[PDB]
Amino acid sequence: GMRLEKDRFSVNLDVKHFSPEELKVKVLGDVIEVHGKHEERGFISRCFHRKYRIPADVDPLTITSSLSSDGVLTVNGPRKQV
Amino acid sequence: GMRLEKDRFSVNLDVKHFSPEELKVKVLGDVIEVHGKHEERQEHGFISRCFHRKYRIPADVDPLTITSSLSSDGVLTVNGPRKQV
Amino acid sequence: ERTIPITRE
Amino acid sequence: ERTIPITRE
Repeated sequence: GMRLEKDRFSVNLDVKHFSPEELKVKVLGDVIEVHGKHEERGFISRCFHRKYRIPADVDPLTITSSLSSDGVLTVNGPRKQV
Repeated sequence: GMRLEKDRFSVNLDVKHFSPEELKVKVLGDVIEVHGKHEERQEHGFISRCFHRKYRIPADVDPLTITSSLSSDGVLTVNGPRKQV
Repeated sequence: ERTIPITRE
Repeated sequence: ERTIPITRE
């Protein structure tokens, strides 16, 4: 889920049923969105959508995301410091 | 998934992330659809997740005889007999 | 096992 | 609306 810390935030999500091209992470103002969609056609569809609010002292430009080989997606960013 | 057998068909799906109330099995003519939807508004949190599966039913199954059950380990079964001799 | 009702509409 | 690149980890 979402973890706020003193100098950063981080979101960690299990996405093991999705390949990278089926995943999208977006920042809109102080909202982070994560979407996953997998379809194939004898028809299978699965999707998810998560939204979290982030504190206003996070610069959206410094927000990054990575996907571990075990299917854990991380989204994180520093908060303004010093 | 879907298994056609000699005297029946059987669909078995893992739905362990869904409560029974969040599952829907629709049988309309020769099509079976299974849907699950879980939504919750957690302070910031919004979470949604859904799945949809559709399978075609063999012509010798009376769709009205199709039934469904959910095992405590979260396996959903949908099955129906084929017309027998 | 719990019975799951079938939607037919 | 920043789409954020999901990188390998």
